[PDB]
Parts: sequence; C-alpha cells; structure tokens
Amino acid sequence: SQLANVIRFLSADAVQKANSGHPGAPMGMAEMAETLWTKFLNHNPANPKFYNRDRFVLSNGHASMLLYSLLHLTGYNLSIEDLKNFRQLHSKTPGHPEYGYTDGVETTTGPLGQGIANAVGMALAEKILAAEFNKDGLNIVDHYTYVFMGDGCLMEGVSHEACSLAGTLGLGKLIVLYDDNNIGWFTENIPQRFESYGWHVVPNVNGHDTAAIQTAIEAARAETGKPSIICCKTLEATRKHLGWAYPAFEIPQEIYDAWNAKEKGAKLEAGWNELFAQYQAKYPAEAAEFVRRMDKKLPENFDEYVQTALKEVCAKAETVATRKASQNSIEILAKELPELVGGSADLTPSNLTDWSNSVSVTRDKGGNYIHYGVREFGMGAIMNGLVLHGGVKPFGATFLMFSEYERNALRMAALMKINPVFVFTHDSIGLGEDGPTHQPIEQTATLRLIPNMDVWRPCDTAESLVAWAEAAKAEDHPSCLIFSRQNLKFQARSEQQLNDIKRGAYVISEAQGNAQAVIIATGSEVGLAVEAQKVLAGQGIAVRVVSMPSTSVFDRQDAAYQAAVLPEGLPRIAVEAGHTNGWYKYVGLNGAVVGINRFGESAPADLLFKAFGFTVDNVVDTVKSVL
Ligand SMILES: [Ca+2]
Ligand SMILES: [Ca+2]
Ligand SMILES: [Ca+2]
Repeated sequence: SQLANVIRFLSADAVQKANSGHPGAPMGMAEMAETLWTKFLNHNPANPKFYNRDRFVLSNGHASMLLYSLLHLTGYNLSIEDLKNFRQLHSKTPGHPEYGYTDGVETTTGPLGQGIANAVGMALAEKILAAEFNKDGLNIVDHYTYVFMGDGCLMEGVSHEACSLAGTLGLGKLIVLYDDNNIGWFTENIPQRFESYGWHVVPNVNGHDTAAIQTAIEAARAETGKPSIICCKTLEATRKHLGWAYPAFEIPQEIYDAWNAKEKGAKLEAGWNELFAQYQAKYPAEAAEFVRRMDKKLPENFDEYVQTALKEVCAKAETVATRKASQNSIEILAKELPELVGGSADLTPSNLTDWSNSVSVTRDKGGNYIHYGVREFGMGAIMNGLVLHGGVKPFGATFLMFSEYERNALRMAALMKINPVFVFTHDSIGLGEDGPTHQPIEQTATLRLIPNMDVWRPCDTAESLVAWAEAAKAEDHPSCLIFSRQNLKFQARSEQQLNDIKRGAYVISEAQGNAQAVIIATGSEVGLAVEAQKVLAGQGIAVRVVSMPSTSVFDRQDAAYQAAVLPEGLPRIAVEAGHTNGWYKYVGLNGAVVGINRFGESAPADLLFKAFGFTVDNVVDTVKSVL
C-alpha cells in the first residue's frame, strides 16, 4: 500500500511546493505505476541506456511528477532536492519530462497524443531489430513498450493514427494502461474503438487493485499478436487518511529499500550481457553492428563513402527532379547504412521513397520500409519513437504541404535534439495541376523558423546527396529535406564548390568582373538565377550567383565564410518559389526578393511559373531595381 502512496504524495508534495502543475493525475495512477514498475518493468538504474531495457512512456506528460517519483525511488540520479525544484529554472525536474536531460526519461511528452505515437515507434523499432538481429534462439532483442495514457491523449487524432497502425502491424509487445478516471464531449466506447483497431482489450480493471492490474498485464503479455490496452478505472487530511503520515519529502529507509531497483537491475543487465556474449561468439560482425547502431553511431568510413559517391553523382550530371535525386541518394545511403528505415504517408509512388532493397514491414516479418498510410502526424511522431529507441535511422515522406499535418512532431524532434529525417516532395507551384490546396507557398519559410531544425532545399543531384548525408550525419537535430516534382538542371561545380555545399550556401557562379550584386537562390530557382546572370552579363552588369541549399547551416558558418559568400555592401536579391518575408533577414531594406506571397492556382507548372513572375525578365529587372 505504502509503495503506491509514496509515489502519490511525493507527487502532490512537489506540485504543492512548486505551486504549479496538476497533482490529481499522478495521484490517480499510483497503483498502476507501482504495479508496472515493481512487478514487470525490466530496467537498470545504473545504466539508463541498457540496450534491452523495457521502454516506459508517460504519454500524459503533465503527470510528470509520477515519473520523477518513480525514477527517484528506484535509484536513478534524481534526488529529493531535484524533486523540491519541480518546475524551477534549470532544475532536473521541468514541468514536462525532457528526454536527454533527465536519466531514465525515454521521450519528451507534453503535447497530448504524441506519447503513444512515440511508443508505437519504440515498439516498432524493437520488432524490426528483433527480426533483423535475433538468431537461433539467441534473442538479444526482447523487451516490452509500456505506456500510460489518459482521456486527452485518446481524443487526439494522432492517437487514432498511431494505434490504428499499431493494430495492423500486430505490435504485441506494446502494452497500454489507460487511466479511465470517468464516472458532454467525450463518450467514446474505448474498448469497442480499440477492438476495431484489432487490439487486445482488458476492460473494467480496478485501477487501485494491484492484483487486478497485475493479472491484466499478464493477460496482455500473453497476447503476443496484438497490442493491448488495459482500461484502468481510477478514482494533509487525505494524507493520514490514505495512511501516509510522513511529512513532505520525508521517506523512510524501509520504503527506499523496497523500491530500490539497483540489485535487480544489475542482475538483469548481467544476464543480458551473458546472452550477448554467446551471441557475439557466434555472430561477431552482427554483434558489432548492433552496438554501433544502438549507440547511434555511423560507420567509420561514412565521410569517405559519401565523398566517393558524390564524385560519381557528378560524373553522371543528370537533369532530374530532385524527388528522383532523393530516391537516388536513398539508394546510395542505404548501401552504407543498414540501420536506414524508410517510409511514406501513402505517397510511395509520389515521394519516391523506396529503393531497390526496401522490404516492407508487415505484421509477420521485419523490414526497413514502413507504409504509414494516410497518417502524417502519426508518421512523424512514430519516427521520433523509432529514433529514440536506438538501432535504426528513420526517414519518412509526404508532400511538403502536409508537413502541416505533422508539424508539432517536427518541432518535438528538434526540441528533443534527435535526428529523424523528414522528407517532403512537391515543394512549390511547380507541382502544377493539383492546385493551391497542395502547392506550398509559406511552408518552407515556416519550417526554417523551428529552433534546432535544418531545412535543405537542394537544387540538383549533387546538393541532394550532400543534404541527405548531412541529415544522416547530424547527431542532435532533425532535418527537413525538400524536393521538387519537376526536373531540375544539373549545375557544374569545381571540387571546392562541391565541398562547400555542406556549408549551406556557396558561390555557385562567380561574377565575370567585379560583382555589382549577388543573386541568392535555392532549389528549383538556381537555374533561373544562373540564366539571369548570363542575361545581365550580356548587358554589362556583373553579378554573382549564390546557391543556398540550407539557410539553417549557412547561418552557423563563421563570420569570415558568410562574408566571403555575401560581401558587405553588395546588394542581395533572393529568388525562391515561396513566401518572401524570410529573405529580408539577408537582403534587408535595400535588397529585393522574387517570390510568391499568395495562394497558387490549378494549372500546368510551366504556366504557373510564368504567371507568377519566375521568369528571366523579372529576375533581371528586379536585380536592376536595386542597382
Ligand atoms: Ca490525458
Ligand atoms: Ca477524464
Ligand atoms: Ca483562383
């Protein structure tokens, strides 16, 4: 009894001291927490990165004191003083748990619905890695993914997407305990809804009866072919009434001793280490790849591999759409990165995200390609879970417009400092007839405003490969790779220019003579800028052309490099088939921009580019206007 009550009142006491947060949810889930963590959860406080630990996700991240209490009591590096600093500036206990900051936190939750989607990704990674690595009974990948979620989570559409897909893929090691704390706007029959996803459902569990919860979890674990949801019905004075009379933050040694998990955790990891040694004796190359990939490290020869492939891409000098350049880059990277896991939100023939060796993940088998269905938000938040798990490097594609359907998952990846790769195709009015509901205008500009996010808009096959390789190399941030539907002309480059692509912007065509201005262009508009430079030169007006595949990356280059690309006092003109307003950061009040700030139109692409002023004459006149 007191083992649940200590969680209950540690939470209430820390919330009270902070005078911020909600104490009811952690208090209602204390028996659920006690049951899962003392009877089932396999974890080692001495090594929060133990490869085969069970993964726990508190999807209703507002109940954060529940998780902080559990980490403290079981012996993680989180102290009473840390709990006394709940929600205080720079404390180890922010109001929502933060991955990478606090040992034992598996994901950053707060925005509702995404936690269960993260967990689906973690369970998917376990399934994928188990199919790939486990061999003749040596099951080095074998752990569960447990989730606590609440009513807010279940109302959100992203929970529908993630749990629907989890049902189709038969994720039997995903086990959800739902805090059903209800007796107007929420009347769903949750057991019936989750039956319709193909889940195993344990309804009507007494959420304060540890015997009932343990039996339900046992039933969930036995259902190996379906994810499970367990519907847990939950409900100073209350303190001594519930039998907890210790003052705030006082915990007796006997209760710390009963809760401590270091002895059991150590024996767990030692037992796994013995299994991995048997595995390493029989499968040493696989064993070494498992460690590399779980450690989230790239192959030692990655850069030399990419450099060789880039030289070959240049030898081909293909004029293709960069969505095809993307598929070519994926092929190149996949040879080198066995951890690569692709997918698309029902746009595989459009995003061009499969490669020659992609194997679709199914209910019965592993693979390296996920058909997410028409579920962009689910895809983004599932990819966050895939990358948090370790062992795989996911990418997932949709049309650039539908970045808006998964927008907060993109932001949460950046906040968590993780490195999923978000792929987007059909990036401008250049997509043509599908019209203004699909034609991006402002999306690329808005994506650039996400802190700790790299946005790449490569102009040809060479920039596309560099963008992919840089996205794959980045250790602590995500990337958006933005690709065109229409063919883009390959640009010739020196060896130095090729090597400067990774600096985000570079001079792709210097002026013949002293530059009178600089044209900054990205993606599909570089060719237009180069053509305008030639027309201007024929009029005796010398300008330089700068390709800026990533503003994000250019902005963190040293000042000398940025000045070498964009010299002070040289008028700047930006050309991009999107909203103009972000370019004033570069061109200022006396520069200019060739862009589009209104909605698109349903028509062939060539006509739209002409109608909206993406023409040589307009770029030339605009350049002249700032001289
Ligand atoms: Ca909730
Ligand atoms: Ca409720
Ligand atoms: Ca119209």
